[PDB]
Amino acid sequence: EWLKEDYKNVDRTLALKASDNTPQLRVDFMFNTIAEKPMPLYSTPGLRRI
Amino acid sequence: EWLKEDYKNVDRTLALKASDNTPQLRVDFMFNTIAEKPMPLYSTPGLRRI
Repeated sequence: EWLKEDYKNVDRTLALKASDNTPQLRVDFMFNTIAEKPMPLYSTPGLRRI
Repeated sequence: EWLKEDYKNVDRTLALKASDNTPQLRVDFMFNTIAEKPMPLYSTPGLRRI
């Protein structure tokens, strides 16, 4: 329990506290992936083999 | 009947006769063929055309 990080030490430096249920952080994440996958370029109905 | 080959002339030279139902010959045949055939390389189920 002692070894875990503590959000209350940062919390006394904030104008709006998390003890007041204001989240300490607001983050925007943008992911860009290039995936080379074992799929056809477009998946169009109809089969090559019967 | 006379013109046919006769196994009995060879047979008197053999330690175990064919008249005793010992075959005169025991042969091992090994065949290696390269066949170029009008078949697909592997025959895998499913058809190209419907």
